[PDB]
Amino acid sequence: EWQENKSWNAHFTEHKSQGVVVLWNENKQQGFTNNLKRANQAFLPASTFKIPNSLIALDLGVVKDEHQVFKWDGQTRDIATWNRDHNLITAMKYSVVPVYQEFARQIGEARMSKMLHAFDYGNEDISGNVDSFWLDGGIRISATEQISFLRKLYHNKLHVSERSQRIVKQAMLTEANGDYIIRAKTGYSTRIEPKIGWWVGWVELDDNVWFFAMNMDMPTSDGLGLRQAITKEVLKQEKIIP
Amino acid sequence: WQENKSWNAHFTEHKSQGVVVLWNENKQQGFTNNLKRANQAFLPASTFKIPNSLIALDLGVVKDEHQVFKWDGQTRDIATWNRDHNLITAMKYSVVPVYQEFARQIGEARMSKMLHAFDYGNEDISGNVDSFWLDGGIRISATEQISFLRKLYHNKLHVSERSQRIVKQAMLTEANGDYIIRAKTGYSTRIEPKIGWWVGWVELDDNVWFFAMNMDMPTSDGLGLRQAITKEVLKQEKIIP
Ligand SMILES: *C(=O)N1C[C@H](NOS(=O)(=O)O)CC[C@H]1C(=O)NNC(C)=O
Ligand SMILES: *C(=O)N1C[C@H](NOS(=O)(=O)O)CC[C@H]1C(=O)NNC(C)=O
Ligand SMILES: [Cl-]
Ligand SMILES: [Co+2]
Ligand SMILES: [Co+2]
Ligand SMILES: [Co+2]
Ligand SMILES: [Co+2]
Ligand SMILES: [Co+2]
Ligand SMILES: [Co+2]
Repeated sequence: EWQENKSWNAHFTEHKSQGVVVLWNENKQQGFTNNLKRANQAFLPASTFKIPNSLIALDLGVVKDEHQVFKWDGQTRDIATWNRDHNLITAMKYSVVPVYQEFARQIGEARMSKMLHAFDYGNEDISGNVDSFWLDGGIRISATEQISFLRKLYHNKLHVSERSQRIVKQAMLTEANGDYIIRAKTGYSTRIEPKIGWWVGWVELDDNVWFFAMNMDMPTSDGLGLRQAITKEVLKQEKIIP
Repeated sequence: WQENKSWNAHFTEHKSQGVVVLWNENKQQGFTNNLKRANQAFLPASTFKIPNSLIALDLGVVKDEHQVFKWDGQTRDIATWNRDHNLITAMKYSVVPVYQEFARQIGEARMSKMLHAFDYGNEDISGNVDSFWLDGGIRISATEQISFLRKLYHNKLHVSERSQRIVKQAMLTEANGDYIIRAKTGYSTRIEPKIGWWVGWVELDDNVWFFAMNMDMPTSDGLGLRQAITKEVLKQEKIIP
């Protein structure tokens, strides 16, 4: 169940932006969003797919652990932080697509599909290239479906080892201080219209957890910081964070 | 351990005495402002919550980081203690009575065996089974803390990998786009000298720096200096911005 709260639209409008934030209060089992229809609109996950891809790679032993080093392939790419060696922690942090494309190739289509059905991940459709389907293939997931997935991960309820789930949650770590912890992943779907930015994850408090999933129209990269900025304004409006 | 006395400026600054120890994991090199004090062994006090958590999890005394340990209804001086807690919050607010109950359930024999496996300090649990790390015979130095923490970091202690991952989760203190700090504070008051502790590590993209500091702490007023002085050292060494 999602209650609509259109007052959050002011934070989009303020920033000349259009999109949706979806929040889920774990203790109360209640959801909230500014736009019910867009909350259920499915889009390409793009880099947010690094969450399930990580889980599958670890569960299958494609990735041994979070210290294993994936050597740069020597190809210079546009994002400078990609042109160096990575481990799982840094490949998540810097959203290093070619590292995850190598995982996908090794996982292979059969296991990939089986896993995404186990996860109930969006439309469970991996059609397209095994190495890019989540960037330009047939898979789609909505913000509310992201939340349903993330809740399973939070509770170690996905059909992969507990260990895999704990390592991915570690790798998702974004921010922590004395008030909250955020575990999350950004994304930016550019290859297929509409261009959209994602931020999905959760906020751990002492006594509750708030799951979130947002997406917004993103015609250029110059708005990418608004993913987190708008989300955090919403969280502050709702007194989830100071 | 190389000595770097220039870090004394940060203690002098704040009218303070103590020691910071750093270990550069990639280079396998350590640095401290005071070699003697780096190796002086003190009561661990609340820093004992690290091994105590590991042992409680490995033995199933704590099932997971969500299990709730209900307040025993006794009002204590630290308000945050007077409420239900889980492992995460018990660590955050350094809730001694929760960890005293763990220690009773663990028991003397298993606690001793585990502290030998960990090579923890002088491996001596003499005193009350639920207070020996506050006012019994156990002693650990800043350099011994680092040896212990390295083993934890690398999942090399003799408890399950899962126990180690959980405790490192529960140690999470600060994270941002520059670093992650996993650490535990302490304040040893019950038996002189009164000293504050901070032990842990800083994770970077490409290295880890382990730390352990202790300082004289005649009152609770100066407790913020544990982190503040450590961070001045880290900043001077270009480990954090
Ligand atoms: C993920 O959506 N990626 C990889 C990288 N992610 O950064 S994000 O997590 O801050 O959004 C850059 C955007 C996106 C991607 O690969 N974009 N380009 C292509 C050709 O798909
Ligand atoms: C730990 O050394 N404790 C518990 C609590 N710790 O907070 S800290 O981690 O900021 O240091 C307060 C101090 C200390 C302790 O229990 N002190 N007093 C007594 C009577 O044991
Ligand atoms: Cl963590
Ligand atoms: Co606003
Ligand atoms: Co299905
Ligand atoms: Co749970
Ligand atoms: Co200074
Ligand atoms: Co012995
Ligand atoms: Co001995």
